Amino acid sequence: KEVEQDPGPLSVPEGAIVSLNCTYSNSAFQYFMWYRQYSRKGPELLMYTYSSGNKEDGRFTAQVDKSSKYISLFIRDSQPSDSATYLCAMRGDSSYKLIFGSGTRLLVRPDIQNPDPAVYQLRDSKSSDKSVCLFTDFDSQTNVSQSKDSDVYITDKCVLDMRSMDFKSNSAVAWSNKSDFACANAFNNSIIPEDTFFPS
Amino acid sequence: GSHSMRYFFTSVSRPGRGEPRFIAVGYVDDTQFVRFDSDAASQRMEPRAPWIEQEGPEYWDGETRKVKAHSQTHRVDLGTLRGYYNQSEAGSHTVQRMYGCDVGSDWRFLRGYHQYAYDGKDYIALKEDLRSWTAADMAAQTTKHKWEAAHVAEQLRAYLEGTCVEWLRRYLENGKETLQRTDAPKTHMTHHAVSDHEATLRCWALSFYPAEITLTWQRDGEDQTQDTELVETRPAGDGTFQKWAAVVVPSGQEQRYTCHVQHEGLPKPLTLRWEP
Amino acid sequence: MIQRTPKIQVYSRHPAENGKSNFLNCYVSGFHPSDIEVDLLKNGERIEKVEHSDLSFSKDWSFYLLYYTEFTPTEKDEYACRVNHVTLSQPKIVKWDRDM
Amino acid sequence: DAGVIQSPRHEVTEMGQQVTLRCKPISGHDYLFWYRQTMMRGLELLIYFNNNVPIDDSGMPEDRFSAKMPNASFSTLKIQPSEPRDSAVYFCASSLWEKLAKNIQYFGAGTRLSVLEDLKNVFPPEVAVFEPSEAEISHTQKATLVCLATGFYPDHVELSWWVNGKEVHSGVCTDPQPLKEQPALNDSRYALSSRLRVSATFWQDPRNHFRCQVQFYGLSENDEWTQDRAKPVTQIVSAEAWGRAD
Amino acid sequence: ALWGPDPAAA
Repeated sequence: KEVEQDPGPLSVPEGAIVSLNCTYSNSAFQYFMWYRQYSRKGPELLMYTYSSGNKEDGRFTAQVDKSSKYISLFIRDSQPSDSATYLCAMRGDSSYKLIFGSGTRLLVRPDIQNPDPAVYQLRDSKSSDKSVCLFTDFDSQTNVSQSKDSDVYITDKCVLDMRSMDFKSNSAVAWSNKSDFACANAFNNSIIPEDTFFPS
Repeated sequence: GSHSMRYFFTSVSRPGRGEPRFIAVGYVDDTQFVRFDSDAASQRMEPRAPWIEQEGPEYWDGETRKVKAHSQTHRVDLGTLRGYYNQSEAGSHTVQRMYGCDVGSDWRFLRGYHQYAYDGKDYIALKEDLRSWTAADMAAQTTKHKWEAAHVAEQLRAYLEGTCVEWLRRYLENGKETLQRTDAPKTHMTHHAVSDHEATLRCWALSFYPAEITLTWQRDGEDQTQDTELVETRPAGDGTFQKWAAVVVPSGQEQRYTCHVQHEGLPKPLTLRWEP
Repeated sequence: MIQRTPKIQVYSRHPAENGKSNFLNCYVSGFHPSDIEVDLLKNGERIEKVEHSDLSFSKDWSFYLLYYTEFTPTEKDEYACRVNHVTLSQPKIVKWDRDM
Repeated sequence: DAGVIQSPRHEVTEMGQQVTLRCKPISGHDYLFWYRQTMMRGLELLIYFNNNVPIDDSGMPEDRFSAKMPNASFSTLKIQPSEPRDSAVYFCASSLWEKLAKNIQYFGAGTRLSVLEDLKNVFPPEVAVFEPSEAEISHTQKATLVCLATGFYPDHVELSWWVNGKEVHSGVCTDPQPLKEQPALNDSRYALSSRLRVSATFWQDPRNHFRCQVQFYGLSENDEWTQDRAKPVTQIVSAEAWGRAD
Repeated sequence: ALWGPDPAAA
């Protein structure tokens, strides 16, 4: 009664086709479905199949090779909105008890046509000369990394979208209470392009 | 050459004492392999043929679980049906369900079925095509509509053409020694004097399998259907069956009568006359 | 509500020979409802340990059961079956005729 | 439009107590399912009912767990006594025979259960807002505000941007999950970040009010508190900044 | 094998 699925995370650029898949070792399974789960929210059924076959449902395609005990889900024209955790699930004809995979995290990177990578120092609203550093406008090809100093906090990239004006942008923030922390040091553990660092 | 797998379920309300009786049995052809009895301490689907004992714990927990689900549906049904027929809660009533599939000599799917009866009478049945239902009366029409809205035919149809056949194939492998065997009948005849002017000829057929057999009496080369007795094929209790047939003839005319038998077991159909 | 009377047959599993263990059978069939009372008799007395089959039914929905018990026939013992049903006004006794 | 209703959605509590999770299935449904999802193990079915009777409970832990449905429209999941190893997300689902044949289940919003060894580690967040850089302004004619909720524990938060007294979504990104300010430690406190980006012309307007709001889930009245600090109850902590063309 | 998980209610 075991189901195997790689956790990822797996990244693919907006518009590409991505394959997710699970494997199992109990011939008693004959119902196979895929759920989609967004962080801090519940699971939503996407595709369901019975025995072997290939099912199309718009952008999604579920497949099941009973010989190989191997199931797959294809997502065409990946959109950043498709980013989430995908779980497979299956059962036999004995119980409605579903068995799930550990899940594979998916992250479809967005298209940034006019990348303007820069690092800015943001002043605190009320509190005296408090600040934070904002890496931003870099393309999806760039991976942000944690800091080597444990007293330095850094967030992953986060896609911002201003639909009313057709414009999305990636951004990451870094901060510390240490007096050795400046925006010039921040992000040095990451591989950033050759972008802008204004002093004042 | 052709085989089958069938399940027979029986549920009887016992108005004056807790749960209703529920009995389930499984059969591959004329040989039984499983059973469940609501009034058995086990409360487990039990093996009834050596060739099925083989199956591991996953198989037994699955059937047990499934058959318990059967025992529940029926329990609910007795209430539902008591209402559709607007009957009192004082009397006992019986629901019976029977389903399974037949495969050919090639072992592929030939046909599937599912019959449901109430108080010993047809209630609703899955038609030949396995896509439609037949309602015996207006009460079942209610179940007929309900089931079509629940797309219940698809699930059975999937089961019959699929799973029951595939398990039927499996059982046919594990117990070949017994399931593909055929035993021709050990036939003989007896003569009992009556009236001192008339007499009874009984034709016997013993130790045979499957249970499908035929017996016919002929009089001077013509089928004697009246004045002839024939009892329902009976089980020996060891996997083989027994069946006989008698005719009442006037004395001195015993050579006019000839008993005939047909059975997969016998290479040639027999003919029996009284000799000594 | 329709009810069918049972059809009783008393017989032996194997050809009867005196002093060779066998099983005595009483096969009731074609009846409805399933509720039934069947007993095997030895010289009139009833036998305590008597096994019976799991209720089943034939194509016309009527039930059939088989009751049986180990026994070794002899020249000095007679056997019968006693069956009762709601369709019967009284219990019916059917002696085991070896020749039939 | 009245789906499965679980209750409560957030539960932060101290071990050694009876936690009660409730679920109301969709009126008409006669199958009810209880699932749990621990980040380190994925979805597990605990138990499921049919017409109110437990049909499959192999998923139930051998002891200290108890489910039940006294009626068609109410199921209970009781855990007594509470332990940390039980903290997770608990989902409920209801469904019908025609729907299950196609493996369709209606899921509830779930209940986040956090069980703590001690309540002295329970803290609310320090929300602060950072105004845009003039450098970003004249280099891209856009202004990004940043919000920062820090030092809270546990991680039951819900951050939201409020503009001119109304919530906004367009142009907002918040960290998917709060991060641990000290990942090595078990009781580590958490931090969360969010960004709101307006146009240069919009930030440069003294009338425009910007507020960052963080909903926190902590203690209730029934929980004691033998310390000088403030009672870290469920609350909203906010940061605000008035835009200025300046 | 039996039909399952369960049959439809009448």
